Amino acid sequence: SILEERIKGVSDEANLNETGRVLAVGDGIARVFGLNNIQAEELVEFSSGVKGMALNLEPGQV
Amino acid sequence: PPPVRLFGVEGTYATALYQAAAKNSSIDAAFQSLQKVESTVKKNPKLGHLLLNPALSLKDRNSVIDAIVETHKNLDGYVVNLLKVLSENNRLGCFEKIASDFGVLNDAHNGLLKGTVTSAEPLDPKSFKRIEKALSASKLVGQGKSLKLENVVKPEIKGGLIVELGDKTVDLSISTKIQKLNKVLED
Amino acid sequence: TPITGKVTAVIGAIVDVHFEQSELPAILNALEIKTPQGKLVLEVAQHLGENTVRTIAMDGTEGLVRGEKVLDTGGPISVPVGRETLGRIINVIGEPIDERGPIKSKLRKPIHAD
Repeated sequence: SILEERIKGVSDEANLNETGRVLAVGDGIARVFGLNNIQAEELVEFSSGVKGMALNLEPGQV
Repeated sequence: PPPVRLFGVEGTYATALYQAAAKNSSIDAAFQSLQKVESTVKKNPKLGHLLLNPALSLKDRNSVIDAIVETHKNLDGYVVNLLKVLSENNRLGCFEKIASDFGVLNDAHNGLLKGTVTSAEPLDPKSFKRIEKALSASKLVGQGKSLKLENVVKPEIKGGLIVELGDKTVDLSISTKIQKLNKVLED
Repeated sequence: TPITGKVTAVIGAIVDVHFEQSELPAILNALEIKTPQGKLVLEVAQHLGENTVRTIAMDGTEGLVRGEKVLDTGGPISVPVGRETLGRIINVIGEPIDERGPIKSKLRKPIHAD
């Protein structure tokens, strides 16, 4: 109720299918969480205008 | 220390909790409340799916706990201190893992065994009782170690049944008998 | 900067900081950890995530108490240069260790460049 309302409020609210948010990064290599529907060997455009191809798809983290 | 070891595997949480809450003698309360807050948390779809998901941060997780402690209060504050610990440890997917384990420890302290009558069909009430009786009659279910016997229906097993409890099983199923019969008539 | 942190670990001269905000440095940004050894200048090299970087320490490490405040000084540090770099022997910081005293800045340039 009040629990559910506050739960709705504190939820991230990002679909993360076809997009995903970075969570590690260093060495010109990164690991992002999201991108659930993503093609393999695809080119992914980082919002800092970097492009990176994707070689590891791991559950949840590309 | 715990009367039984589950050899950790996030049972280390359960163990620690168990002895702490055992001396606080508030394990039944904890377990029930833990179940109860879990049922309505799980039935909050965001953070009943995403709670499992590790999308959440450290900081975002802490804010999840604050929502969780709005969902119920009290009923062992050691499991409330556990919620904080689990958010901090950033594991909240193997939260129900710990819940299951804690239940086993709790009911182990109570001295209760859980058995199963995996079967391919839901059996007679006569069968249920007779097996429950049989298990108590055997030393396999010793005294003070109670029995919850749950017959389950599994399609994978084709006919017959396997009774399991005490890590000793007697499998008088047709599927297994058929396996050996088939094999020798193909060899 | 409101990008402040504490030093979670000091494993060798590869310190780890835990910033207390979700405003983070970037890779090849620079941090000044205020210590009784003066400032120590470190360079963020990895983000190990959850606002915990792993930083190469470009000034020597020892006697560091865990949980020591950090401040983010950003980018690759910019030394002070001129033709007054000529006739100066400089330490890593860029300070004349032939001790003619501070270099007259003209252009100060980031240590990492493309």
